[PDB]
Amino acid sequence: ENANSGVISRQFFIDWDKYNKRYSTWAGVSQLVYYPENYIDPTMRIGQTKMMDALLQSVSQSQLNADTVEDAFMSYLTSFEQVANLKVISAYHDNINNDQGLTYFIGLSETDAGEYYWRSVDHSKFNDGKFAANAWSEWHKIDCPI
Amino acid sequence: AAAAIKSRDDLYQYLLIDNQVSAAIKTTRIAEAIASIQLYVNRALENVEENANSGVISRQFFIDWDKYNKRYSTWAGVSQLVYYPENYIDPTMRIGQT
Amino acid sequence: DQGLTYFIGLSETDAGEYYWRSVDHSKFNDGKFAANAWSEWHKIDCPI
Amino acid sequence: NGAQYMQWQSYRTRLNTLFARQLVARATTGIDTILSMETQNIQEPQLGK
Amino acid sequence: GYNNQFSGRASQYVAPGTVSSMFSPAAYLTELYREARNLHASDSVYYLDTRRPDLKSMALSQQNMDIELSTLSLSNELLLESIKTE
Amino acid sequence: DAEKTVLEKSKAGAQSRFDSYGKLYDENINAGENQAMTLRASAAGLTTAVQASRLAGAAADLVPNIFGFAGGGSRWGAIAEATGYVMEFSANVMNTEADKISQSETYRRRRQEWEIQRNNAEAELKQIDAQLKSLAVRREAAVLQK
Amino acid sequence: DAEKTVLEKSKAGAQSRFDSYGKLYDENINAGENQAMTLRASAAGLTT
Amino acid sequence: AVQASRLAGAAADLVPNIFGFAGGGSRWGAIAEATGYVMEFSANVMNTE
Amino acid sequence: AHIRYDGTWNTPITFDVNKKISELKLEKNRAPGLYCAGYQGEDTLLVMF
Amino acid sequence: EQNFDEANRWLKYVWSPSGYIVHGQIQNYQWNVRPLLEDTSWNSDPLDSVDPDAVAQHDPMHYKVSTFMRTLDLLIARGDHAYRQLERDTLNEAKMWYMQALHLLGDKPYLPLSTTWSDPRLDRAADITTQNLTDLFLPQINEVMMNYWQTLAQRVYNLRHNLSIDGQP
Repeated sequence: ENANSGVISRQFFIDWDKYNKRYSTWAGVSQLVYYPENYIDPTMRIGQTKMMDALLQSVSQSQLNADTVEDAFMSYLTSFEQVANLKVISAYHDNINNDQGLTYFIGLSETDAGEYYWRSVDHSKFNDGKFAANAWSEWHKIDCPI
Repeated sequence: AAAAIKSRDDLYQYLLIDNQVSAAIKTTRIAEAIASIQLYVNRALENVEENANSGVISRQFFIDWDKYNKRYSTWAGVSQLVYYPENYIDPTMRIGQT
Repeated sequence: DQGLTYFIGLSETDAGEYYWRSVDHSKFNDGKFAANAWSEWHKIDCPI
Repeated sequence: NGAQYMQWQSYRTRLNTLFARQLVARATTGIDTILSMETQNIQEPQLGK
Repeated sequence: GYNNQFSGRASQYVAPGTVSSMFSPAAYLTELYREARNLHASDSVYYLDTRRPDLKSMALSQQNMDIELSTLSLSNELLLESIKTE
Repeated sequence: DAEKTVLEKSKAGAQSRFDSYGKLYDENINAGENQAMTLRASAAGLTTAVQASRLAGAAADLVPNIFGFAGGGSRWGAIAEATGYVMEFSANVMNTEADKISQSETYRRRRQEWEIQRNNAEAELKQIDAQLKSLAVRREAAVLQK
Repeated sequence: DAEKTVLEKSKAGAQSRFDSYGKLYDENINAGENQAMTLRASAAGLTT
Repeated sequence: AVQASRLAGAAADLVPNIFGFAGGGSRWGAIAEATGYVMEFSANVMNTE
Repeated sequence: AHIRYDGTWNTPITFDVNKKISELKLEKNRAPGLYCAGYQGEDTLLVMF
Repeated sequence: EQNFDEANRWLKYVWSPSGYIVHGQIQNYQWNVRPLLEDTSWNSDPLDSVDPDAVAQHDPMHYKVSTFMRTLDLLIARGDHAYRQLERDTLNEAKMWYMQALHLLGDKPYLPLSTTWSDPRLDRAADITTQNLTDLFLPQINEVMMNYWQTLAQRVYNLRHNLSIDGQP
């Protein structure tokens, strides 16, 4: 007839269908929290950079040799070096007050017909005088011409 | 007692000789000695045993260990590939190919 | 006496192609450059 | 010195990294040197005063 | 080895599959029961303690996890004991 | 005795099937199949070269090339054209580099089918020997009947 | 008894066929086959 | 053959083609365009072959 | 322009030298003497006409 | 791809038990990655996140275990590859490969079955764990690490008893 609406609003019943309704899913979640190494797969990872996805599908093939993997690493290092040498031009702060909000940065690669990358950082996650690593976001290529 | 040998596996690790092995398996004396020496070197390199001489480890022989010298077949292949290049020369693929 | 020397060469074509070649002076000895010291020419992809 | 940083009050945070510009020397001797320990100890120039 | 460098996140581990482990199905029963015991008010006929009083007195033991009793015997034991009650 | 000959004929055929399939398994990829892999993958590595070439041409195109009483003449659209060309080539390189992976996996699945065939031939060969053992018992039983 | 050995030889071959085919079924798509799917589909998203 | 054809067209394109009171008109980007076309065809020929 | 780790070439970056060449009173159709060097310690290219 | 020799060096880049030799000198450090070398013990509390990689990034002591576990996977794979070749010489390489991973794992931890856990009532276990499960249930040892000791001991059992890798004599 009528479940207690306060009790239903608990996280345990929000997570019900996904994790807690089935014992195996609950055990998997609890071990994945307590034992990350079991479920860590180097092949695929959340928040993977686009050049690491270039790397995986470039190296994913039947025959792997020293020269092939060396060349794949060299292409990956080229991408990494290109995305690391870029310099910021200008920025905008998403919030009226500097304490909270996000800041969006614009950066130009060292090329003649320049490529522009936009990067966003979160000030809420910043604390204790140090920005959190997960607060920063990876640079994103801007497709339109600038 | 300076070696804290407690079990038959500890004795195998120390004496480098498998004592729990069944009598069915038969191996030549020289090959068995090679296996014992390889096990001792592997234990030393990973510093499972207390302290290997760092000068001796820095030798090329233990730099080439995992690649060539840990396995007898790899060592023989390297030594013949050095002494008998013609065997391993393949016209199809070559290093420094234009 | 030591180091490397980098050379630039132009092919006989109208819109020329430029190749860069490197040699090693350390391997040079006895008045003759070692054969393995020389490197093969490499095509330069950018326009010159 | 080439460091870009963002400042707000007492706080400064770095934006770009000169690692990839110093890495070329490490790359001249190949992969075994790229991944080495001293490579991960290339210095970042200080930011601000 | 492994223990000499990766041990010590816990003071006392336990074996896979034992009753005392935080991933055991007993731990899942307890965690689930804590949240379930409140979905209805006490006075409601649908209250879990009213609906299944013997469950609230259930012992948590390796015995209750290992012994694969027949379910129909447990349904008979429950109906029989409530009939012997009423 | 003639039945024995029949069984040894069946054994020689099973052996020819087993060793031929093993010869297909150990050398799963020959010098031609992997040559195609190297050639196909080499096409995937031209994306950074073409991107640099097109960006360089775009930047070199924006400078004016008519002068005198008439000025200008540069192509304001050159940057958008270069971004269009490099995006156009990106789909082609992703197709080539995916077809490389698909060919790789085709050869891997073929090799697994050679495990199915080689193991089937080995099992049939092994059961034939025991069939010969049974017929040897039967043959010397007929001798005892004699 | 020899006929029994023949039948258990036929059983081991059938088991190797059954488990090998099951190993092909449970992992129907490996890490390479779906990589091609993701790469091929990524080309479809460039039209806008 | 295509590489020679495109290089020849690039070289023949850099000469000025407007004259009078107005000068110039040649395509300074022609060499980079030809290098782009020949690189574009290279992937196609490696696929065919 | 410079080479990359994969052996491709980065886009050439233009530098305006018209003042510097006009300061060199060159003969007609004579190529200016161009001197390039890397520098020890300080990372600068010396470019001299 | 069963390119074990190249996999050993590539995995040896991040971590190598033998050590690192630079300019011919042996190096003091064991792990080549600075945030793995510096993070020497887990945080006072973990990250609560249903992503294993963010929680391992928050506590890179976990990445050390992931590397150790891929080293054991490589060693076992090389042992099994030697084992599936049945000649006498190769089976001793299979043994030395497994022994190499065996001393890396080290002493399997003893876990007493007799414990302080009191067979509590569900009512009481629930009331106890209702605050704010570790109040009453203990953490178990990683079943995957336990499984490495089980598969290595069983494989060496076959190498010692002249079986094959599947137990077939």
